[PDB]
Amino acid sequence: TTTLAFRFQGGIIVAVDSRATAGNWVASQTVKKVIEINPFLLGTMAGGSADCQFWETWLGSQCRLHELREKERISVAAASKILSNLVYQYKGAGLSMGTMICGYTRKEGPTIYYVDSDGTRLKGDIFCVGSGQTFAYGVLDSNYKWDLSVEDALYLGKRSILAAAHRDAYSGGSVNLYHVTEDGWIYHGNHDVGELFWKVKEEEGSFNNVIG
Amino acid sequence: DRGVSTFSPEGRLFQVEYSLEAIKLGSTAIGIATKEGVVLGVEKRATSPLLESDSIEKIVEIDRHIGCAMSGLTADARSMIEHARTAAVTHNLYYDEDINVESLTQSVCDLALRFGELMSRPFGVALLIAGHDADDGYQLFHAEPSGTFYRYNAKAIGSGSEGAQAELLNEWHSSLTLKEAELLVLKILKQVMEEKLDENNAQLSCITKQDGFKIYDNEKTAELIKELKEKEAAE
Amino acid sequence: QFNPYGDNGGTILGIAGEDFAVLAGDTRNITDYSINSRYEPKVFDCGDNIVMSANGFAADGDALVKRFKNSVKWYHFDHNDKKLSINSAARNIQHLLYGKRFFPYYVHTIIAGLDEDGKGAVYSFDPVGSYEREQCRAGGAAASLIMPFLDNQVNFKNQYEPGTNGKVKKPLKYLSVEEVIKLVRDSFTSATERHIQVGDGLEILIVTKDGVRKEFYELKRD
Amino acid sequence: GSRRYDSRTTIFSPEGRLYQVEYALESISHAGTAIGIMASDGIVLAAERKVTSTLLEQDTSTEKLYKLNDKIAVAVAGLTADAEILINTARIHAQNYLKTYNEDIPVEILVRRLSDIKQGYTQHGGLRPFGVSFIYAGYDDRYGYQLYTSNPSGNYTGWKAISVGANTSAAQTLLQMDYKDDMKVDDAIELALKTLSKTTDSSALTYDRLEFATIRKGANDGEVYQKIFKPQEIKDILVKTGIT
Amino acid sequence: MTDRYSFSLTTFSPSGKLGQIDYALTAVKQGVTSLGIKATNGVVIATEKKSSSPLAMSETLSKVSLLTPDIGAVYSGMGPDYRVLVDKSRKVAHTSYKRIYGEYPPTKLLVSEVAKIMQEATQSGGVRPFGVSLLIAGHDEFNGFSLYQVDPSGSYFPWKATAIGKGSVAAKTFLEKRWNDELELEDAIHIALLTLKESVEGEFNGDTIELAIIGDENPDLLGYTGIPTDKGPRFRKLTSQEINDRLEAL
Amino acid sequence: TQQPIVTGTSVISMKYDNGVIIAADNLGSYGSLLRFNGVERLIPVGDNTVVGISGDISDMQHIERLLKDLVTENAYDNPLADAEEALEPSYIFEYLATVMYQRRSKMNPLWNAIIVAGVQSNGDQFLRYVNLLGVTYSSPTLATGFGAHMANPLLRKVVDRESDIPKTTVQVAEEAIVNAMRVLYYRDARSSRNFSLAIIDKNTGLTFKKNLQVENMKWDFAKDIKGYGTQKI
Amino acid sequence: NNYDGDTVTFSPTGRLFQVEYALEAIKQGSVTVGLRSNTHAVLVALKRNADELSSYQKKIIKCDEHMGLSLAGLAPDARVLSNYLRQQCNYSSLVFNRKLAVERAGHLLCDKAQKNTQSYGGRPYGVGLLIIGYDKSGAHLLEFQPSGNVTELYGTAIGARSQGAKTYLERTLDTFIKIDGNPDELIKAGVEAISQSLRDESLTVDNLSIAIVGKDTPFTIYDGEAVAKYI
Amino acid sequence: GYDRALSIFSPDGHIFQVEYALEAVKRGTCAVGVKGKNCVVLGCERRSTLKLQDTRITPSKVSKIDSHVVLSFSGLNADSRILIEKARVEAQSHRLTLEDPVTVEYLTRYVAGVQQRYTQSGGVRPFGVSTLIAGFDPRDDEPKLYQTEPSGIYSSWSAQTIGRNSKTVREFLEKNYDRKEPPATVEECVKLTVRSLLEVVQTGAKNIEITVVKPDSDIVALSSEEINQYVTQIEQEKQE
Ligand SMILES: [Mg+2]
Repeated sequence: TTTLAFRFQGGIIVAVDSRATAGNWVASQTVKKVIEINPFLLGTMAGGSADCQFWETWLGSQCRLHELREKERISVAAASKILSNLVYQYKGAGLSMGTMICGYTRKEGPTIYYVDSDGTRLKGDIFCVGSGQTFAYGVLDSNYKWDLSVEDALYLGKRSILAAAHRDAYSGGSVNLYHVTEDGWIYHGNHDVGELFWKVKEEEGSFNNVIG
Repeated sequence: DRGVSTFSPEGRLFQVEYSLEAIKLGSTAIGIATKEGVVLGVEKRATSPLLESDSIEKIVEIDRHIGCAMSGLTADARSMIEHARTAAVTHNLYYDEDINVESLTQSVCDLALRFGELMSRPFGVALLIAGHDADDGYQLFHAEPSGTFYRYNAKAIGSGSEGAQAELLNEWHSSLTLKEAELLVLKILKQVMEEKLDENNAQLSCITKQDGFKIYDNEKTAELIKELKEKEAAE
Repeated sequence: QFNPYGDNGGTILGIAGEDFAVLAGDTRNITDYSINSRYEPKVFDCGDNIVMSANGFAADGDALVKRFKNSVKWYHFDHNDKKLSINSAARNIQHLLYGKRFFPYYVHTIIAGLDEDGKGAVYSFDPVGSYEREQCRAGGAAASLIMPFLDNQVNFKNQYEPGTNGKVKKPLKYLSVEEVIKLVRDSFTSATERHIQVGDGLEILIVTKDGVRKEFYELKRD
Repeated sequence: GSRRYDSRTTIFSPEGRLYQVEYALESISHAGTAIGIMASDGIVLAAERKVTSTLLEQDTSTEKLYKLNDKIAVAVAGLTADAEILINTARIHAQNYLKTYNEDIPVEILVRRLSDIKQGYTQHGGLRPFGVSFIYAGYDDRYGYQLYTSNPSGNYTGWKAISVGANTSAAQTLLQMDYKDDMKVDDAIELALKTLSKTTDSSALTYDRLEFATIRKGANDGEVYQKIFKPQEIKDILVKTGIT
Repeated sequence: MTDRYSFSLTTFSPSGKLGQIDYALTAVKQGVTSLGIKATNGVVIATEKKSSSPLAMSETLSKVSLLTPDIGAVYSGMGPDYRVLVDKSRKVAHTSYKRIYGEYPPTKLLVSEVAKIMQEATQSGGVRPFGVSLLIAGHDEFNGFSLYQVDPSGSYFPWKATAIGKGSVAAKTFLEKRWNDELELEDAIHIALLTLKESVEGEFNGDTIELAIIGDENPDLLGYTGIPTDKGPRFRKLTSQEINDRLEAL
Repeated sequence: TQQPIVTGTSVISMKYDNGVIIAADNLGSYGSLLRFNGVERLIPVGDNTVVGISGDISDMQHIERLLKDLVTENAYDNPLADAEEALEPSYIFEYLATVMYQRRSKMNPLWNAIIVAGVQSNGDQFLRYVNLLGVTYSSPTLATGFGAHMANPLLRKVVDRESDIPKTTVQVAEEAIVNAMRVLYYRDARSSRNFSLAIIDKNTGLTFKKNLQVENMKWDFAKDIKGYGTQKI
Repeated sequence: NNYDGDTVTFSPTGRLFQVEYALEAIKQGSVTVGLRSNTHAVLVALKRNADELSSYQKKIIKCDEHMGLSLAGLAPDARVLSNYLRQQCNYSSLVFNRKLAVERAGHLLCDKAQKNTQSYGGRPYGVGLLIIGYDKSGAHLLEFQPSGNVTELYGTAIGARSQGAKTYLERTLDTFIKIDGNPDELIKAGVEAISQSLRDESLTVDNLSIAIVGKDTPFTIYDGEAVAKYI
Repeated sequence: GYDRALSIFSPDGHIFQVEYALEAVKRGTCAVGVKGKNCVVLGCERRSTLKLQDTRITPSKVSKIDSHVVLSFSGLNADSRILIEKARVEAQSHRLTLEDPVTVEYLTRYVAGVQQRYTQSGGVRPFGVSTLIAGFDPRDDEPKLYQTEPSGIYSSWSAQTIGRNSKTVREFLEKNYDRKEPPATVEECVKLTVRSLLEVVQTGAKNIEITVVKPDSDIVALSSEEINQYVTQIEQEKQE
């Protein structure tokens, strides 16, 4: 798995791979590692797939109940903390979770919280989680700027997943892109890594090591 | 004294029959179901001019497709609303879908008779639950503290209910538009209210398939009141 | 020490068509190197035009199918005989499975039917309830033998149009129910040849707007 | 069933009063008078034992004045047995606080805790309230010397001088007349004993009918000493002030 | 089933009276006279063995009960209520004291524990107060000899000498005239027997009178030898013969 | 979680044209010690069902009492207890199957393998298996433990599929069962010569045969076998 | 009088007034009819509306594929009791792979209602039920009273004016019991029976509610234009 | 446990225990709340039947629930402490989980919820307390003033009074408070609050307590002399 999310001028980019493996066996190439918690909040799926799926759609239910009671959009801080407090109750039981809770509100602006099954809750600008996280971090760190355009930020997230997909054996399949704005997230398509790799190799002149 | 869950010689639960009297003292709430939507309207009835009337919340959202109006001891409705909202959201979590208006209403009504010596008495509030689902379309239910709920084409609850219901008897037909229903609620509220009806002491709302449940702005309601006055002066 | 889990072998296969869906499974039930039964139905009609199979440990498989069938019944009672849509059934099954997160049903569950637009639908679950809608999914013992074949013959992966040499992919043309059944049968014939736990019989349940139909085929009994 | 026999101890009257609290207060009005007077350099607690006997072992007897900790004491008015239940709970609270924060419990926090317990018996449980009123005399380094009172309702208030038990109307008038803010402990001792001597229902005020205590910073340097007076010491202070 | 009486059966009346406590005290008043006298070197507690029938063996009915080796108790009022209180008083002396401090409780604290049990029956749900007044006599190292009275309310008072029950008013007056702070144990026993004779109608002898003392340590009653610090119980119940011997010098 | 102590070995069974046959030896082993020689491991329920049990005997006896209790309970307020509302094999099995799976799910299993053999109200043959894991399956032939490995192959030569059942008579079926029992006696170290056999027929009802013995055994060829390779004498 | 404050109190003549008051709630309820032949069992129920804007209160509840009931009295109590039946029907199927006998279903309802009549704090159920079902001993019809008394019958009626329908069935006994293999004629007899309990009002399309179960007929409820055939 | 239904309906549809709880509020000392343009002022009556009181330590009538919200009350004093404690705990619990302090409306809704719960729970009586809850929402400069009562109903008020003779001071406020132009400054708001209490109080000495709450957790209680200056200026203008 490779999942990333980073804050920038235009909001948040969320990018993930699509591969699921059981040992060396590739179980699926069409997995959704971005949970659509609600139209404004996104969560990434790493570690236990069920644990992420189950508890983040549950989180969506809690967020819905909040805004029904309080007549106001839940903050990313509050939404993330509901999840982190929950998993912290289960600490020791064997939940496996590494997720970025991503959202864009009035009071906070674009906000990303890394939430962990050990109970860790970190606010940050750039997060990268999974077996291919180190590969994606490299591309991110060397190319990231706050004043990235929405177009360039989307490409950076896509390219960083590709970097991981290539090297990390347990990452690949396809790239899912999301752009999170204040008015909600916008889906930016599924991109097959096989086709994307050759396309990027040619247009970018990268991956000279690989014969195409 | 006597049991809380005691039957009268006529075969009625004393406490349930007494809670129905408390609801008669409550402010008027009216619901009208049409094929273009369901309209919910209430009398706010502020006890003093210093009470900021917009803080009176007698119309409430349960889900995007279900709204609710109350009459009687309105404090008792809060836990009912909470349960309703929880039921709506929980069902969506379990089944990845909207919950049926009837099923929601049934879940609320199951609380009603859970009293004895569970809570210590029945609820002292009636609810008009209005909503839409794909199976049965636009629906309006009347949930009582007896645990019984009736579906209605139109219904009034509260102090001016029997007078309003007689008026709804004559006025309702199966081809009402949403705009016709809005004015009709305003007309009947104005009739049964002690004080003169305006945008501050009365409130409108509706539920449509497209936009979902919406409480009306005081500016929006004010225009419908002015539209009402003119059409009544028109003959 | 007592081991509450066991492996009853078996292999199941779900394929979603354009206006239909098939859920197939071999009828062999085993422990270790012994055959328990040459015909032990594994794919079940659960009502509301939904078919289900929970492959792996048969006791947990039978328990889950039973509880889901029960959930369909109570869905009718509680919600005015409303039809349980395939997406709603899928979410319900997630909660059944995740309910036993810390003592899981040791099964790989697949359901099949039609979605609310009448198109073919297959959902695939892990043992603890993570699920996804899929076009094509083999589960069980010979899943690794079947899925690559399906990637190639259903989705036309690695196949390109002659003359172009890798430039134009083979177009993803829609398969008929007769065409799918051929691929299912050949999948199981091949799996039977190369996997010891696969054989005896193949039972396919086909779901359309007209209802659920069954087809049975013999497999090699060695 | 059982409902038939339920007195319903926790209900309002039509006037909005708590029947049992009001009746418990009526009970307390027949109890021996207890007086607390707060001075700048200490607090006095004076209390009258109820119609005693010559055969009562006074030197080992304690019905009015109790020690909660080294800094806080109480004077009791009402059912002695009820008071001891509450006193033990208070002593435990003071120790819990000391164990938790490693500091002696502030007087008001202890008073609030006991007063909250009394309150509970008036709102839930269906039990009768505690027929007890306390005068709390205590010291802490925040507010210094403090006098409080609590009654069966669970309501507590702060005082410069206060009485509970019998003849509180007469006693409170006499205190209000002769009390001044710059008063000292030795003067307050005299006022307390003079007030009891006038409000007592007995023919004369003697040492065997009294319990007496002082909380003084009259302890060697910056610290506080509690003094529960002995029968002979009460006899001496009665002669000193010129009552016997 | 379930005890559905979770509410108080003793409540304040408008006048401020706790009716059930007053009525319990009325039951104590009807009870047979018992008394207690404290001397300089001991305490004596005494009562009449009012035999319900001459066929009954009144020796099997113990009105005077050992609570600890140095503490004894006697009562006036309802016998059964007393018996269960003695059982609870004995157990609480162990559970809330001896099993913690490795020694028997001092008289005042045991009395305090008994009082607490009686107080709780005055406030707890679905019970009546105990219909007894107890006189508890005892000794301990730091407080010396002591005598306490415990009422149905849970209130307790220390006494030099006192009486409870039937003829208490007359008996207390008799004790006031005789008591002084220089009495020896034998003198207190002599006064106890004199006082008790006034309230007794019929037979007055060692078989109709129950009398015990808290006095010197009784190593003969310890049951073992070898430990110097263990010197035996101070509680001793007088025999029928021992009482009659002192009735000749009466 | 436990370990089995006193154990019973193979239960074997098969369907034939008019009903079912089931058999099991009368041994209660204590490890390698052949401790108890008079243990009945076929327990009839009514006149239409026979439950065969292998594995832990103490758990067998418990199950035996549950079935006895089940018959009692079914008769309560049931005028048709000996007619339309009598216990069916399918009812008895489903009950046991529920219990077995519940017990494994509490990590405290009944350490058994069970075969419920019987005939339904409509004359249908009932033969289904359940074990300590709550695993269930049905087949024309069913066998537990060693029986699964040695009896089934032989019994499957008679009834290899569903269509062979109407072609199989009770004489052929019983013969095959009795032969299988002999084979198990030759080869299962935890078996005994004495066994019980039960036939449940839709026409002739329940025939319960006790004190049967393995006979017609071949041992004479043993005299010629000498040494382990090279030895001649 | 002095002995009707709760269900735990016998009167001097040995009566339980709270139970009798609960029985009274049934008489106030709308009429419902039950009748059966040897092949089928039928429920016919007159539904009651609050007014002309309101819906007609549903009277019939399905408990299983082979069992269901009609109610008269407090509808929430019927929901509780029908839910209990659903569970007991379901327990029998899941645990014993066995359809719950109608007679045994009655025994369970009796015992559940009985516990509410002997204990303090509770109250009797304020509803009467007519349970029909088809099991291994053919068609069945039961009448449940919240006193606990359950009675197996060929036909019956409960609710307001139920005596008229009950007398009709008592006359027609020999005719309708013989209506085997003809569902429409058995329903006709039920619709003609319930008609004997009508005054002022008549059977309209949203007024009438019919249910049927039989040999090869799952428990199915008919409402709306599905019962226009029988009006 | 004690399960007795104390709060129950009467034939006329009234819950007398809730209504008798309001009678306890009527007996309680008067409390008043007035919100200006950029402040809220809470006035409270202190009955002068109790002198020789120690005002340093005696429980003050206005209590801080958080640094930005305050609560005053009329009715049973012991009962009010239980509501105050619960509110204070909930305020910290809200900060802990939501990472934001409570809104005044939320805190009101919670207290009102607690009060309601005690009107249909077994073995408990309703609170003999009505509250005035005032403050400013986090990062908000709009004044907030809410009222609760034993039944559990709550609502927002431009100005409101509760307790004994609250009918009289509400009369005063209804004619003296203009919604189109509320007290523009702290002075004007405090003045109007003191004036309203002077209709009922008796002597303007130690009988009036005033607490001013401003935005951004700016809460201060006025002293005797500061209030006495308002009392002096009001009557000197009145002599005309
Ligand atoms: Mg094979």
